[PDB]
Amino acid sequence: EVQLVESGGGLVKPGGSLKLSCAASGFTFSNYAMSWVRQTPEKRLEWVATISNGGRYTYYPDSVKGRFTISRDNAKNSLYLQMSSLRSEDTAMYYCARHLYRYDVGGALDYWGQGTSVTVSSAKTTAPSVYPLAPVCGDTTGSSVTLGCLVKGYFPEPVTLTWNSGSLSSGVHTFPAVLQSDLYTLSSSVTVTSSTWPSQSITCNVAHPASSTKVDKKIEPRG
Amino acid sequence: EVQLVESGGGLVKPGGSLKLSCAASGFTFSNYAMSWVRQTPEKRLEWVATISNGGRYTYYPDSVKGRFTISRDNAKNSLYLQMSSLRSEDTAMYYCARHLYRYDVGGALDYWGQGTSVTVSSAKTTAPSVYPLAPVCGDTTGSSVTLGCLVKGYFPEPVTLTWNSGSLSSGVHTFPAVLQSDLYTLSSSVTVTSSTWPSQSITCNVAHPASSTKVDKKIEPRG
Amino acid sequence: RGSHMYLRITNIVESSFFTKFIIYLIVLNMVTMMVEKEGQSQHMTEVLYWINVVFIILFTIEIILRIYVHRISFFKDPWSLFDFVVVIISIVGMFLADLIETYFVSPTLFRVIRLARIGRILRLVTAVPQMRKIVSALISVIPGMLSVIALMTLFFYIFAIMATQLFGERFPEWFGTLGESFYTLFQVMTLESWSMGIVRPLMEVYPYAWVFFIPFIFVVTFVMINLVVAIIVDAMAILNQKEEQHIIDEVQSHEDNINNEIIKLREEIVE
Amino acid sequence: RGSHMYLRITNIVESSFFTKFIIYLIVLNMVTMMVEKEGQSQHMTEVLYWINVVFIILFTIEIILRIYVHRISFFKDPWSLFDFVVVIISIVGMFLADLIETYFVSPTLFRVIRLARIGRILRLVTAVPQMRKIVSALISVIPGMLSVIALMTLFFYIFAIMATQLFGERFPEWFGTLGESFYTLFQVMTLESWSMGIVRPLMEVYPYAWVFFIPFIFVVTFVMINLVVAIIVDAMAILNQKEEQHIIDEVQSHEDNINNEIIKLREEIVE
Amino acid sequence: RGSHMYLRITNIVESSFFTKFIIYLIVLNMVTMMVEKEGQSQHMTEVLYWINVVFIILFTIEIILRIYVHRISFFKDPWSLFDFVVVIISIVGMFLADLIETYFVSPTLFRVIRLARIGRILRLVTAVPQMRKIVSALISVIPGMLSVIALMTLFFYIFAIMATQLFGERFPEWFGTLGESFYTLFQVMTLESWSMGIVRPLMEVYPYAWVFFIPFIFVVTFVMINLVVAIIVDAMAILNQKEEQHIIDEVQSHEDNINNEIIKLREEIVE
Amino acid sequence: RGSHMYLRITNIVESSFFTKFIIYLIVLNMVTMMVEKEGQSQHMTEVLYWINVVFIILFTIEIILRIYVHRISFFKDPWSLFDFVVVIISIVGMFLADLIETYFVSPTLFRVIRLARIGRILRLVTAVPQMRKIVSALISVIPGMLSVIALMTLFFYIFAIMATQLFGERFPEWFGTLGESFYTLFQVMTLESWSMGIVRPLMEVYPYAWVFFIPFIFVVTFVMINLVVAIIVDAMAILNQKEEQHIIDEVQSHEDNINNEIIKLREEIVE
Amino acid sequence: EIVLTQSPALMAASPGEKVTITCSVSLSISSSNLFWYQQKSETSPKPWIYGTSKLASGVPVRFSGSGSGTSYSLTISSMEAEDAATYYCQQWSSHSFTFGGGTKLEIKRADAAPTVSIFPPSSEQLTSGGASVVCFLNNFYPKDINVKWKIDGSERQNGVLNSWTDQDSKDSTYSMSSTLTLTKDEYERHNSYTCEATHKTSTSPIVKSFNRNEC
Amino acid sequence: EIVLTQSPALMAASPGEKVTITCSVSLSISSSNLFWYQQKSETSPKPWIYGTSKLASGVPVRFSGSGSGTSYSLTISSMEAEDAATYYCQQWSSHSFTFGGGTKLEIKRADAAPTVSIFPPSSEQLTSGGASVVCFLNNFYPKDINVKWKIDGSERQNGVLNSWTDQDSKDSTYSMSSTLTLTKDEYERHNSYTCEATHKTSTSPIVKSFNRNEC
Repeated sequence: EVQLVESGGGLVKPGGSLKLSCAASGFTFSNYAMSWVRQTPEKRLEWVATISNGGRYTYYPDSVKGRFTISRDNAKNSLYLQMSSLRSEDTAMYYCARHLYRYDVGGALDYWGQGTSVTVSSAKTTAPSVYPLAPVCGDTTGSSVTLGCLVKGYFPEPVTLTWNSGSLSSGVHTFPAVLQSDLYTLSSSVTVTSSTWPSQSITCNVAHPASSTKVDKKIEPRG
Repeated sequence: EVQLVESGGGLVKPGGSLKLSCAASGFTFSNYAMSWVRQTPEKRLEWVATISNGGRYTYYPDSVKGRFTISRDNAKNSLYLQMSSLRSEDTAMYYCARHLYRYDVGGALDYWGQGTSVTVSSAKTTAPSVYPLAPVCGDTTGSSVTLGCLVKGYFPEPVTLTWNSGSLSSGVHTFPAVLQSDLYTLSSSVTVTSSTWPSQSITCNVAHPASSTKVDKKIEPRG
Repeated sequence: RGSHMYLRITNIVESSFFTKFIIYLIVLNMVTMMVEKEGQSQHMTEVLYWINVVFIILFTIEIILRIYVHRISFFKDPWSLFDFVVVIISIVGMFLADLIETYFVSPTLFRVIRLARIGRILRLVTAVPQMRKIVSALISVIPGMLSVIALMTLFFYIFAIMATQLFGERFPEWFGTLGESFYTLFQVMTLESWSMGIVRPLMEVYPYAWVFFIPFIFVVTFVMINLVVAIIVDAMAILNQKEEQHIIDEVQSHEDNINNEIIKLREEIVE
Repeated sequence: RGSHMYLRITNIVESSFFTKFIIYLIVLNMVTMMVEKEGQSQHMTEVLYWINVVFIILFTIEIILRIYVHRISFFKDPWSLFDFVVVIISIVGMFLADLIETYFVSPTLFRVIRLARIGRILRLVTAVPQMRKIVSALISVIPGMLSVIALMTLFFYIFAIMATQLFGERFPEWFGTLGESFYTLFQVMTLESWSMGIVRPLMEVYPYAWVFFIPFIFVVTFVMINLVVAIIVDAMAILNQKEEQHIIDEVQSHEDNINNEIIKLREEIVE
Repeated sequence: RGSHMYLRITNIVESSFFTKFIIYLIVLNMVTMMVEKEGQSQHMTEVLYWINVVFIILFTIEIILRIYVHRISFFKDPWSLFDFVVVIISIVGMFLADLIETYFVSPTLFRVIRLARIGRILRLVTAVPQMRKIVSALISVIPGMLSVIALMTLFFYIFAIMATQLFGERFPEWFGTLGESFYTLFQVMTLESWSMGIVRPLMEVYPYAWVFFIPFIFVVTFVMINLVVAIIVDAMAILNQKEEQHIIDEVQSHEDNINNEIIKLREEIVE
Repeated sequence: RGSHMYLRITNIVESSFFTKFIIYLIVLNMVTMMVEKEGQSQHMTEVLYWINVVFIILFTIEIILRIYVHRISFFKDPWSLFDFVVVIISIVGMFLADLIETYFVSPTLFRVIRLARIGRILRLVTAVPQMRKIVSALISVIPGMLSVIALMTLFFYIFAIMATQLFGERFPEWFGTLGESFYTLFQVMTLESWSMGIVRPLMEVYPYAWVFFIPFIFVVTFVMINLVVAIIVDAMAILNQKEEQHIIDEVQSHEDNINNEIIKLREEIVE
Repeated sequence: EIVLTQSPALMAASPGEKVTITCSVSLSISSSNLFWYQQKSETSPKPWIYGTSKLASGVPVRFSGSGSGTSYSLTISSMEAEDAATYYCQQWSSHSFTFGGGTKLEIKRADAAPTVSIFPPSSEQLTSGGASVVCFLNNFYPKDINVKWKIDGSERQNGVLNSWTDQDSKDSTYSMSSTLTLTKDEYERHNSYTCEATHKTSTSPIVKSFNRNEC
Repeated sequence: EIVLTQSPALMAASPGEKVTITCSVSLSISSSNLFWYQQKSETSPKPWIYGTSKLASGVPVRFSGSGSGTSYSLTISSMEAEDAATYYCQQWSSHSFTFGGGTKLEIKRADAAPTVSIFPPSSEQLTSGGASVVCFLNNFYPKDINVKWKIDGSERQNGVLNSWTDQDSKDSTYSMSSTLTLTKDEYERHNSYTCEATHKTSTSPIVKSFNRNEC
């Protein structure tokens, strides 16, 4: 298979610098021109760099000329994007992409890597709060009950949430995060039959590798 | 990376037939001759087939001439070994191996796949019994205690055993299986401080995919 | 009636008009074979059938006329002999190929009966006088090459034997049999990928493989050079031989004018 | 005044100085077309523009002068006819290019108006007498090659038909259409990757594919050899024709030098 | 009896029949060496053995006969000298090969004793008169090439020194040693993958590497061209020398044919 | 003493012995430069130093002797001029290279001062009379090629302009600049990977790219053929000029013998 | 530098419908240089049409592309649920790639009322010095929904927070959560809380609510 | 068809020791055609020496190879714990690969007595109609150990079953389990059971045992 994997990313401060790397497999890397494409949070795609197959020619849009530098190592089968003087504008998923035709520095991008998120922001890496959403003391009808987990106060976007180590991979919704005052709030809902509730089987598995943080809080019965 | 993965294998009856397949990645497959090498249970290595890079020439030892047939598909980047009239002699791990030099049908085998076990036997696929080894009622000193899990009566060799989903990846020994009357017996030991015993934390995670069987028996306190 | 027709009809066949007329018929028939195509209307196929029938009978009267004049000599000119065969094959390939393939069914015939098409292309060599000239010139070069072609073939055979035994055991796709080795040495002679594709991989296993193929390249290049040099000086000899005689003839013309007059100087003494 | 100007101005246009003078103008105009470049100052662009204007009028008066002298004969010398066309295009390509594209807009024209540059390069052939000599020599070779080039083209057509029907079903990138086959056979004729790139992949499916391409390589190489030999022996004939006549002339000199004496001696004997 | 046998037996050995007879024996012996094959019956091996014995004695009496007639001159004709050596090796390679390898056990011999086969193939050159002619012609070309081959070898040595010191540090597989560099430059001279395989990879590290190899290609191509031209004009000189003399001879014929008459006419005038 | 030394010492320098003696000195010095090697004993390095010093002074007296006899004419023979330069460079490269590099330090000098080695190799051309002959022959061929080399260079320039604008936009590694395009077209002219490596990838993007490169191949092949044909017929003209004159001289010899005798036939009438 | 514009930006389409989306180009371009990509939720874009009309390997032949000059289009003859994605046109010229804004296909299911739930904070958040009342609206359709927060009679929208899911590809319903964050005391001195969840299926809001004296 | 033989078959070696193992060839072979592989527990063989002496990429330069003709050797100048593996020589000739029998390097540690444990069956096995008394011997060294089963005085070795581990690469101790399987009644009418575990460290056996009246 053709495969591309980006690496680097994470959080930077404005004016800072970061280097992305792309590793290529399953094709003659030195036969192909390579490109980097942004996808901004409003999902607009934006090309940011292109390099010829021998590395001798490089192309950029005026939005990033002199700030970014694309480069490649045909022996390591890898592609790099040195980013410098980074700005909040540059917050995006960055994809590594191979050109459709060999040697052709134009045309189309036939294979794209999975991407690495780059966040450029002045805020500070915080760990997530995790609050159980114990259901209202009321109807609690047991045939179904809505249960929730609230994950709050972190800042680097990619938290991950899971219910009971993935055994509850159904009835769940994981709602996209949103930015309060410089901090994200995330929440999730699970709806289950009382055949598993009230019990500690309802574990909110949540992780925030940007602060090395993991907890497994329980949505205990309210009283 | 260069990578080779074998597939097929499993249990056959004497006189039966089986096809192994090898998938290749990370090199120009059509530039290299390929070989299959047995490793018998007493760990003796034995070459069984070679094919030229274009597939037009094939070589075998007299032990398997006319029984085995090596073949390749340079488009699928895959290698095959059709085995027929299989015998108990042919019980072995089968490795797929690339030749060191290009086009050279001789020389050395520079990359080897992980292998697939082939068992040729007349016995019948049985599921494993699993018996707790509750420790003797006696000294039971708690500072440490030896705990065991006994897995019995299966026949296809590759069972897998695990203690508490791998959390106890220490103090463990998993003893190689042995063949009673046509059936394997396996056992395992874990030694732990009483800070986790007596409790159901001591789970024997055991699986036998050849009979689709899994259980998680507990080494409960004896009484 | 009688030979008066034969005298008149030779004045047709041997005419510059008739030669040129047949040439255009071949060109037009060659053109119609360019628009024949599977993705087309039945109506186009039916029209092309009749047009192709018109040509096949029209060339038939050409062969009949040419035989009628040249008779026993027709079946001896290789050019006229070829044209005859092509007309016969083109008859079979349109009015009997189905009747053959429907009984003597073979997968080759659906690919071999195409030969009736290729034959009608080659008529453009046979009909055009300037093309007969160049082809007969090229063929006449071959007899002079036979001795050096035999030598090259014998050198190839020797090197193919050696290359099979030296390298065929571990590189059978290139040298495993005498036929494999013959093909690979021909590739090496054309210098096609000879080093990066053949000899450098070999030297990973046989470090002195260069001691085989570099002398091989010198030999077959040297023999090819001398083959071409032979053709050049052969064609030059055909020229020089003409210049030589013209100079000798003028020496013998000069011999005539001078000697046959200087003879008279002894009898003209009577004056 | 009067024809005394025409007689005198011919002695300018036909002068060795004027010939050399125009050559240097072409060299300098060619040099200026080397420093034209997108990354440059506006001031450099304005300067180079005027210099390019200076040349275009300066070559225009050359054409006017040459027409004024050669008149009816100017529009028949192919060399002068080319220079005339180049000046016309070089006027259009600088003072009417936008006026054209603003109405007859086409994406080809953005790339075709370059032709005014290429034409002004080719004037370095037309102006230099030694270059006219070599180019007319080269062109004179072409008529002799037409029969062997027509033969080669016809062989390519026959083999392209066969190679399409044989291999095109399964190697369409190389033989799927008559044009694909034509291109691949030309590649094979140049011996470029013919075996490792084409014929060995074919023999993974068609083991006897070598029976097609190796005879093909022999045929086209043989025709190419004979094409070159024909050029050599033609040029030699042009030589030998001179040596032949010079030898005959001196034989016919010796004819008269002696035969005039055999005349006199018969009447001198009467003394 | 006596020299009447020697005179008569020469009339056998020097006969056109005996020459042709030996040729067919070589052809048949060559054919038998084509069906020798590991996968065969013991009975076929025993038969072919005796047939191979029949030939080896039958060629032995040929050598004895040819020595008996030519004697001191036999061991000086290089063609006869080769045939003699081949019979010697072909005796050793069948009746003493095991007796050798059982004491002087060397792994080369298992592959070198094949030489008895190759030698018997090369006799097809030595026996056929047309083949001796072409081979002696080819060999006679070599002395004239030695000065230009020595020059080419010296240029290769200089460029191999430079290419090692320039590129060998970082491309050892191509230039790391003087022998590596020699091989790569020979590949470049044959134009085999010279750019895509060698020089473009070099220019990924050494952008001006083209300044080395493109002048190299020009030099060695120019020397190769002049080497071939030298062979052509040498062969033409061998021709012209004949035409020259024949023209002079007929001039000197005309010298006598006329000057003998100017002699007689002065005494005939006394009549 | 006096010019009696100069007369005697010319009999040294012009001697066949002295020429051959110097040749072997160059060969021995060339051999010593083959055993120079980084991985060697200090003792080997010290011994080679003294031996290399022995040669450098020994060639110095050769230059002094050759200047002493030829004087003002020495500094005009290009061969003697080259030998002088090489001795001077070889002095600097052994007794001053360190003193230069230790002050005018440059990374090029550690790679350029090697030139003192390459120069002493080329002396093997200059000293050997048979090598001077072949090199001067090759050089004298160049002036006749200049007009066709200029034409080829001009065609390359035109095609490089077109190829840059047509394909360099999207294939900059091959045509992105005039220099890129020049190199790639040279590769195409040598037919090296021209189709599989260049033109087939292009036609994935520019389907009509074949309309550019196939006409290009025809042109540069045709010009290369005519370049070589020119060299052949040029060298043939140098021959045929000699054959012509020998025939004319014999015609004038025959003119002399006959006419100077046929004169007497009018005065010998007195007998 | 050429700009590509796509229309519509969102397209509510139903299985079996013929779908056509347009890419308009600010200049004439070669039809060989216009490309289409399909991007699905949380994956990278995949090539879909090469040139104006050549489908990429594996594209269902229900897809097609057509256009020339300044106007281009992609068409599905009959939509399938797997076609729900964002489609980007792309061109290359000079030396720059440019992309269209994208068109998001929205599968059309039938009306579905939200399962509305509400939750008072866990005391862990109260001990954190504040409160955030949470409201859930699971498996509704269409996406357009208003959530509305009243707190002992009065609305207190000042701290409302909202996050929608995409179409969950289980049944192409949407989900939503709403949260009103409050201070420690703005919770503890008030009793009744409601999110007046009103939806296109339910002009009567579900007004799922709780009181704070019990738990 | 050439046979390769290796000596020793097992080699108890200690870190820092110079280790040398031999491959002997039944015929003279080219030294360029003899190869060495290293195979570690439950992995595939990896190339180690190319030809007689060229180390493979990444082989620690403490390894070396030497030999010619019919005799070849591999040497470690100073053993490391990661070198504990099975080493196979290999040649190629005619058209067949052949391999040596292998040499297993055994890392040498110091004497270590077995932690001996014993277990009566769980009643689940009794309800299965039989019994299997189990004995464990964890983290002993050397590998050589005798286990010995007495059952109310008498030995009853008839059903003994044994499985050793390899060297566990935690500390290069061995482990072992022993099991005596018995019928339903051969368990329930006997009371005292022992594995008389005797070891090179412990000529007094550990005789870990249980009685069957209590549990």
